[PDB]
Amino acid sequence: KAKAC
Amino acid sequence: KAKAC
Amino acid sequence: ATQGVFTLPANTRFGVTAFANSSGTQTVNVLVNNETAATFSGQSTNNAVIGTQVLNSGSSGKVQVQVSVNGRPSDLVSAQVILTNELNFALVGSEDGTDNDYNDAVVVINWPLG
Amino acid sequence: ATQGVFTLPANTRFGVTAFANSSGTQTVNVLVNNETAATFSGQSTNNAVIGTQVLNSGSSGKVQVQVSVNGRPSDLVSAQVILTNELNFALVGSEDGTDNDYNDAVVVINWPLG
Amino acid sequence: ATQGVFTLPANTRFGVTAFANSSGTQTVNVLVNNETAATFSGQSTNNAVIGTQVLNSGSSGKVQVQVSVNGRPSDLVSAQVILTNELNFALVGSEDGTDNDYNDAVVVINWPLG
Amino acid sequence: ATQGVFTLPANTRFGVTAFANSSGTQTVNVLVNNETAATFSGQSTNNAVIGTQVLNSGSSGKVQVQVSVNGRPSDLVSAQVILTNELNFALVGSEDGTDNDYNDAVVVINWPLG
Ligand SMILES: *C(=O)C[C@@H]1O[C@@H](C)[C@@H](O)[C@@H](O)[C@@H]1O
Ligand SMILES: *C(=O)C[C@@H]1O[C@@H](C)[C@@H](O)[C@@H](O)[C@@H]1O
Ligand SMILES: *C(=O)C[C@@H]1O[C@@H](C)[C@@H](O)[C@@H](O)[C@@H]1O
Ligand SMILES: *C(=O)C[C@@H]1O[C@@H](C)[C@@H](O)[C@@H](O)[C@@H]1O
Ligand SMILES: [Ca+2]
Ligand SMILES: [Ca+2]
Ligand SMILES: [Ca+2]
Ligand SMILES: [Ca+2]
Ligand SMILES: [Ca+2]
Ligand SMILES: [Ca+2]
Ligand SMILES: [Ca+2]
Ligand SMILES: [Ca+2]
Repeated sequence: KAKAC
Repeated sequence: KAKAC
Repeated sequence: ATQGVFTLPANTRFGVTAFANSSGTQTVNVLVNNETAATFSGQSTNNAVIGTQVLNSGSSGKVQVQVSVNGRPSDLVSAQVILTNELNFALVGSEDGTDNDYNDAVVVINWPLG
Repeated sequence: ATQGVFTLPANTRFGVTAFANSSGTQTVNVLVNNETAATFSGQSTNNAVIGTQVLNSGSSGKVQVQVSVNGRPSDLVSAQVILTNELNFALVGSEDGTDNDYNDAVVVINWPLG
Repeated sequence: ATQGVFTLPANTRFGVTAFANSSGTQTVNVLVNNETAATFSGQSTNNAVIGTQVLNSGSSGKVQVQVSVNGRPSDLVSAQVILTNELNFALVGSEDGTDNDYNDAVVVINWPLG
Repeated sequence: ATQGVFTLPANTRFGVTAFANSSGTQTVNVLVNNETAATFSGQSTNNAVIGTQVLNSGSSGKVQVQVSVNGRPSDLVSAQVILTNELNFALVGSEDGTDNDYNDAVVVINWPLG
């Protein structure tokens, strides 16, 4: 989910 | 040929 | 061990298709004879096809799949499978984070075609 | 032996994608718990994606792939492959004629998704 | 589809090993270039190795596994798997009866050796 | 990615068999539910069976294969393959040196038995 940023 | 010898 | 590298029969057409299952944008590069032959880019958490293309294995037959997310190489797992000694699948999974589902970019190479 | 039948974990999202490599129009039926859940139809000799979809394996987890050409069932070859004990591929090839390249319809099922 | 037939690289040394899981005596024939290169015979319900041998794939590279019980050919399933584009497994399962566990004779071909 | 770890059905008997292709003495450890169930030690450069055994997958069905040579863990490659939705092969290769043939210890797990 942190890949989104 | 080095793994043992 | 090296992953994502496959020796195909030389000068053979093959399909390459990439699926995305991650919050991160997947950059899938396909090299033939160490030379970029196709590049896919896409994001999806529902297995969207981010690219599908017909390529030729070229005189060497060497095909390599590379996956990166935000400029960072993903960890790859791969294998080749042959059914009835004729139908070939070269399979790649990739992990861009830490949950280790290895589906973030899924690449399927299949041959022969036609 | 039976081919094209796979047991998935119950209630699991899985992708299913079909490719065509034949002069004959390919009809791919995907059954979940013995009921038709998806149908793909298309013709191609260049590995075109005639269909791709996300389904759910339901309470039984039974997934079956059927291929027919002009109403004639095709002969199927299949196998399931698991990478790093996590990434699953259920693979299907089919032959509608006499050359036995078994690529006439190629179906790839993959899970987990997301 | 044909099963138990594999095209190896030519002039390549490979291992073949058979396991038995049946009350019937299993007869496994290993053909290289359509000529019998090895024959295993044994009975076991506990996965005992009934035969193992090193063979050469010859000029054609064609290897075929046949299984029969009391002259009755078993139903074969097979596939080839390649890991890190180097390590090859050619796998055969066989069913000699009615319960469809397809383990009655299990044959593993692996290469390279040495 | 983790290699050599497989989830089997619980309380299921499986076979494990190791072949050697290396000048180095191979030590194969088979762990069931994180505890050693079998250990093989042998040396061969021609695919000799250094061990074979029937084990029970136990309560959780976790099976892990470890390979070491002179105390050094080898690099593992692995995959699992299922034929006709019933016959299971869990495959392991290992490299103890620099030639990357990944056959130095080859381990094949198969189930069901009987
Ligand atoms: C978070 O960005 C990590 C990432 O995206 C998730 C939605 C999930 O697909 C996870 O497997 C992936 O590594
Ligand atoms: C030498 O010790 C390395 C070793 O043994 C060789 C005979 C060959 O099998 C090689 O692959 C292995 O790593
Ligand atoms: C023709 O009807 C047979 C058919 O189509 C060919 C172009 C080729 O793909 C063949 O494999 C297929 O069975
Ligand atoms: C009996 O001959 C059938 C036979 O042997 C059983 C012990 C069991 O292994 C079964 O799978 C096999 O077909
Ligand atoms: Ca992930
Ligand atoms: Ca994911
Ligand atoms: Ca055909
Ligand atoms: Ca075709
Ligand atoms: Ca049987
Ligand atoms: Ca049996
Ligand atoms: Ca080695
Ligand atoms: Ca070796």
